[PDB]
Amino acid sequence: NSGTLAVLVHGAWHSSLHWAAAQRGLARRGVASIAVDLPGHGLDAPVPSGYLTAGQPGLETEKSALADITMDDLADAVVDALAEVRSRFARVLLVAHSAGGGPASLAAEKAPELVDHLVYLAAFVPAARPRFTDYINAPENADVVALPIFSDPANLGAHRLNPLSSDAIEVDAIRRAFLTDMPPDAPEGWRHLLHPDEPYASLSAPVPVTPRRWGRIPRTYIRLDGDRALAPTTQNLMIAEADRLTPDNPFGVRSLPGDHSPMVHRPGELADLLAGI
Amino acid sequence: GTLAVLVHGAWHSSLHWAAAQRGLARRGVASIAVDLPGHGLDAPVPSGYLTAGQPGLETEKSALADITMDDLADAVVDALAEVRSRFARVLLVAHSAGGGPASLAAEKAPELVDHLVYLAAFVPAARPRFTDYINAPENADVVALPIFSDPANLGAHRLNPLSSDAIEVDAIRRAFLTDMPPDAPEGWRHLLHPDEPYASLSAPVPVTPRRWGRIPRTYIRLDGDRALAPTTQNLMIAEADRLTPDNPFGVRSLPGDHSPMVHRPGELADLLAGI
Repeated sequence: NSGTLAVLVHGAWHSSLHWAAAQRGLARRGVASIAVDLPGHGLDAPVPSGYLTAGQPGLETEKSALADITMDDLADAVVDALAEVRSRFARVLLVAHSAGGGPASLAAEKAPELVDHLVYLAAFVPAARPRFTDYINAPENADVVALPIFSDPANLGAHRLNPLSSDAIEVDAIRRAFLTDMPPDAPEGWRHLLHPDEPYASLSAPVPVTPRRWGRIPRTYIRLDGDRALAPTTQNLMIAEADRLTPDNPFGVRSLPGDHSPMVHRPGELADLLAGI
Repeated sequence: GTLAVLVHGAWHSSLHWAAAQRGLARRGVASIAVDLPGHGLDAPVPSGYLTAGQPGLETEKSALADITMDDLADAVVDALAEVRSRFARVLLVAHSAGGGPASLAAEKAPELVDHLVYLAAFVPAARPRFTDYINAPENADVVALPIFSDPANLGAHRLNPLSSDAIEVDAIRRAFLTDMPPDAPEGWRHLLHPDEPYASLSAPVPVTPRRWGRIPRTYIRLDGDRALAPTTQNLMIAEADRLTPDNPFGVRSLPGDHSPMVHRPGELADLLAGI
């Protein structure tokens, strides 16, 4: 693991900060790691003009500043990060979580030489269906906790969530979807560490990958069996459908118990898993 | 085989190092960022912090009231102990109030640090409390932070970047992010934490010249700092060097504001990689 680097790509509404504890776990095994902040996430992220204002005026109608972000912009940010570290490490592992699988996969398609192994952590695999919504709305995913995404995401230019809502039922839906295994008396800092706007392209734009570029990279899926945001059945569906398109290079399959956020609630064993890939 | 362990400052978290971490990887320097107790995803919020009008924010006792300076330092030691056998060279980089816990951690376990970097950070060698330097005459020129009154009774030094008073919010911006472009996004406002543990700025940090004082160390002064005066940074350097005449500070510099890992992450990473 002396020359292995894990490039971590966060999921929708999250950022690089959610990987922090898992990065500590990886270092404990001598695995260096960096976390990419996709456009619209991290310290650079915007918020709607009323998101931090009492009453939250205009939140349901204001157009998002992320409306013009394309799927290629998200992938090219991953390509840029992979390109900056390629000459420094012999083995580069691309680790994507949830919606990050789109941009990570397209980056591996654009530049397969920059990626030595793909790791999908309950993430979107665009091999068989190019849009994440193609799986989110599939019958296998009907039993997940329905996220309170704002109506008409195409017009806002983003899939909008409101963890700062005064509606405790609304906030509790986000809580149960992402952080199901959270202790009953846990701190509430996570509420203002999420970003409200996820670019429309992230969940709704097609991600075209081919079996002769993306499909030849060694890859592993990590299924989260207690996932209430993306059903384990949907995760198995993505593994089976993608494998049928690359029969000579099938998915490696690992498994963890618990909710959609093992980097938060199981960072130690997630790092141990990643170091074993 | 070099690992940089990054300790954030007050009201911040590991998140703010992200751009500098990517810059360090460019140069082949691995890095992790520690989240001190009460920061990051572990951070609590007052019950009214996210409520319209923020009721009770001025009086509610903090959940961080019982965190001691030893708790903050022991978290740094625990992080340093996990990576010691995996890297030949461990750089402990502290920013601002992070210098307190990082220095006490280095004093508790000197074999876990090969070099200390103080990035406009508190150096407790000559004065054990950060307020000994914050309230020094050399620091009178900083942008006054709108910290809530009576931090001892609250159990925290409280900041309110979510305040409806634009002047209050702008004072936080002018102190930490003076060089912010004119039309920058607002995300930074909700990525700060309101409560900094009372011990962070007020508790004494005891280090000795034969433990902490023997570790190679560097200070990175920020010349356009409006949160911690550059004069205060030079004073900390000089006063600390008198107590360790055999091991004086290495002194480097960066222009710009108090947040170089936000506004100058490239040159900051070039500096750290060259240490």
